Amino acid sequence: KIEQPRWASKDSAAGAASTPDEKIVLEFMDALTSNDAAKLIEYFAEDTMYQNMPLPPAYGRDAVEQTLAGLFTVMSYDAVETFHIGSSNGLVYTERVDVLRALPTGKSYNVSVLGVFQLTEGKITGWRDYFDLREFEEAVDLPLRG
Amino acid sequence: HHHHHHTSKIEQPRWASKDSAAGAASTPDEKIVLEFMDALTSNDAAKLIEYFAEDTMYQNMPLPPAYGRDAVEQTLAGLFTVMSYDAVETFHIGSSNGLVYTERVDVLRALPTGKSYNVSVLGVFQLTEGKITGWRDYFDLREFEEAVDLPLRG
Ligand SMILES: [K+]
Ligand SMILES: [K+]
Ligand code: NI
Ligand code: NI
Repeated sequence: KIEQPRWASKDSAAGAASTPDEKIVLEFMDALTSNDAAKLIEYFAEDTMYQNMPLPPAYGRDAVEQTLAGLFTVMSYDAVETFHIGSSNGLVYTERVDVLRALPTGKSYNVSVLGVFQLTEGKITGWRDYFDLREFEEAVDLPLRG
Repeated sequence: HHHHHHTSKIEQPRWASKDSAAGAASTPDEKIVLEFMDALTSNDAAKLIEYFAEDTMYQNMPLPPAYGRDAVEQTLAGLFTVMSYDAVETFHIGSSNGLVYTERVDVLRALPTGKSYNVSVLGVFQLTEGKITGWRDYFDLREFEEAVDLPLRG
């Protein structure tokens, strides 16, 4: 389960994809729990990028896929609850909670995230997740930045 | 007391759609937010809280939320005690369903240390009747703290 924060909009539509791009992203999200870089990479354009901002950016489609793969080595998504999704000028935004589990220790933690996606022809030409890395490491005892 | 350590210039990221347009206010609420951003460099909580509704909240997600206008101002004012906005740059602004989104860079100075850092922020704003009923900034707190030696957590 994921209880929904008091501050989450009570507009019934703020959770639902409103546009094509948004449907995609929501699906991509749904596909994240596959924990499969090779599968996930599909949503991406050739000319793309990716970054969990506390960590370094990955440019180009195969870097992106490779970063994904390496992450999936120590951790796995158990759940993605997306509270708000919105869009303007070709970028899509998601406020969600990712339930991530750390493979080495088995502990999981509910990470508060706000991501931006850049799409071009339904192709993810960009993906950037903003969150606090430290409280995650501390929770599941899995360091990722020295 | 330490001298003021060298502000770092704001870089246009490889991914920041030049374009912009994409960084311009396309809607009324957006123009409001863009204006609120402008106000932040005033480092004046009194100026800022007048953008808020009574039913409102404020949270830097690595830090505790403030609910209610009264708690919001205490938070804002408290931050301005140890910290100061030198600049804010918004690459991407957008909006749907009553929420505005800003992908921006915050240039902050730690008052006690004189040191400066550029925080990569993605923040979301909820508005109502033209007033901020919610404000949440997402970023990594540790990389900021270490950069300028201002531990804030707890
Ligand atoms: K929506
Ligand atoms: K815009
Ligand atoms: Ni000292
Ligand atoms: Ni000094």
